[PDB]
Amino acid sequence: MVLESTMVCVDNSEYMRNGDFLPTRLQAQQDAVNIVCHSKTRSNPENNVGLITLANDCEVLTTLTPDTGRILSKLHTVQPKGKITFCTGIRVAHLALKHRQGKNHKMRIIAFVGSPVEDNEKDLVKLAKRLKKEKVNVDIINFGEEEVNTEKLTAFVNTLNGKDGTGSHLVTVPPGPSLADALISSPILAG
Amino acid sequence: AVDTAEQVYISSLALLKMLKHGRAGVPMEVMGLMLGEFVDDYTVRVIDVFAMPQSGTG
Amino acid sequence: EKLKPGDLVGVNKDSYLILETLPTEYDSRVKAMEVDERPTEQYSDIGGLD
Amino acid sequence: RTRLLDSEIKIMKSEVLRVTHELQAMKDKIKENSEKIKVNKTLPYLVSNV
Repeated sequence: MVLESTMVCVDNSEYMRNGDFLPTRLQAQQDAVNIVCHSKTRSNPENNVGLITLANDCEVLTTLTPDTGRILSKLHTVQPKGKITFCTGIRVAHLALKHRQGKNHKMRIIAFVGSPVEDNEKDLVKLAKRLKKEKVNVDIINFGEEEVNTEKLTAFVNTLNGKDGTGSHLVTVPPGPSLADALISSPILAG
Repeated sequence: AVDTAEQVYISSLALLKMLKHGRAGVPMEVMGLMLGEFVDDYTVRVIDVFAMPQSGTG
Repeated sequence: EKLKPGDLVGVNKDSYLILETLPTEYDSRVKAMEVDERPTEQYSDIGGLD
Repeated sequence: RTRLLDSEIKIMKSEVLRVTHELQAMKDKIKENSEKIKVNKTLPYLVSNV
């Protein structure tokens, strides 16, 4: 096993409600939460997973806790509606992981972005060299629609790592009909 | 061998919780555990009196 | 519904709270009057009292 | 057969609701049984008249 803390960053914006990505996009990101919580059950249960959004608020309803059955109950009535702010999402998740219990856990975090965010590349490079001085690899999986080939988050992937800490893997969004498990099959292959 | 003159410092939130707890369960005796800081031999302090659950039988 | 006027209720000493419901309000002397022994006098032991 | 599979996953959601029933039943029940342990095991009971 391995000691880390992955903060699932769901999108509750008003773009995640249609059915281009499979029979609900809510169900698409919900199956994503299913596979990451089962994956951290298959990982070390000493690790912890908590919920957070980037849109409409920074909503903490569960603590970053090693249980996730209550998170599976928190899957329901997510009601995705609001306006995206992922640039506060990185920092709010990072302070949530500076509110942890142990330092031997690593910090490999995922993120789900599904809307056009007003994110300057200077904003996310402040965040990115901040994470260079905060030791966090982030594996973002693009959902929804902002661009068919995301660039700002590609720039964050570029500006997070160098030569040793290349733990930034960006599944850009396939904005046409692509499956529910074919999106998350590549990070469960390689995060 | 030899033992220095001991002292029990309080924090008076201790005494206030004692009176409030014995006021809350007032027709009955209660039991509790005292929290503080082991400073040295000649003094000791209670910094915190926290609630302890009821019994009913004994 | 269980409580009619004049009931034996099992109450704690400390809390003074009703906890049980007792079934009997009797004397043990009345209990000693009860007949369990069942002697044996069949009517053939009685003669001429028809 | 899409609605049949939707109801099949909804059967698992209703099993999660049964697990929520199991949690809010067993946990709350055993906590209130523990309070009834604290209150009801006080076996000397003063009896009285209502």
